[PDB]
Amino acid sequence: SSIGLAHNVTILGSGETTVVLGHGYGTDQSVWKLLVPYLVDDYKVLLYDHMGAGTTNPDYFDFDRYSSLEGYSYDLIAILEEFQVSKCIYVGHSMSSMAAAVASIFRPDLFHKLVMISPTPRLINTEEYYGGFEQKVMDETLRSLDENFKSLSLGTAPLLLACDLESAAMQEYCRTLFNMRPDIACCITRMICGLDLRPYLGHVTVPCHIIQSSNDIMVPVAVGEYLRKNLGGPSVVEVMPTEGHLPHLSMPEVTIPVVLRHIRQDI
Ligand SMILES: [Mg+2]
Ligand SMILES: [Mg+2]
Repeated sequence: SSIGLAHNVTILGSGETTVVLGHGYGTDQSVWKLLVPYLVDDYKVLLYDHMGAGTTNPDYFDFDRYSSLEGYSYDLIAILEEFQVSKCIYVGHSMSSMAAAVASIFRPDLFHKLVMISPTPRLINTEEYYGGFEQKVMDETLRSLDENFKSLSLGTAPLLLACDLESAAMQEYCRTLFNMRPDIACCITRMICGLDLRPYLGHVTVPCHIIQSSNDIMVPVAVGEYLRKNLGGPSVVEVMPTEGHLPHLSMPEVTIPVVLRHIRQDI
């Protein structure tokens, strides 16, 4: 399988229903290592690495394909078809779940529901939409980017994860963050910050479980309610007693039981 190897696909567990696990920026499928053992006896589990992750071949990273989020959506579709999966339960962190939302638009037959950890359709504020970052504030960061990539990559990590440099979560996050090729991570960073999925949320019809931290510098709690009001299908919002943008990594004791509930229960 050329597509399975390029994305380091792993298949665990068994069952009529498949849980697909998609990771966020700067991580890979190993971020799910504490959730997977609670799924394998009741579901088949599919794990894949998004293109551009440190565990994938840099040469495969097409800068135009992955300058728009649906480039990732098409990869997900190709993986699901290759491994004979339909009507899956997709669990995704951050733009991975947004890539699966758009994937569900193209191929509703591939998704039974979406469990979304810290999703946002747009980071930039406008006159009606508070994404958490003013245009001027975001612009004077992206110009920094490759000239000061190390400082931005690591310097924003403690605020993003909301945990210490000595913590295991920060250590594990930086382990995978530091393996990305800088020009790939700048391209992906520039796509996420420039993303505006708001015009298309009404065409997402698959049920969506929106899981949030009560304090996420990247996702204001109102962004979750915005998603819920603008998705075209059913949705539920759960704001966890967590902080940081990667609560499945930094606070698994709270987050994993929440994720399992939304995996097991339908809206
Ligand atoms: Mg071959
Ligand atoms: Mg992300």
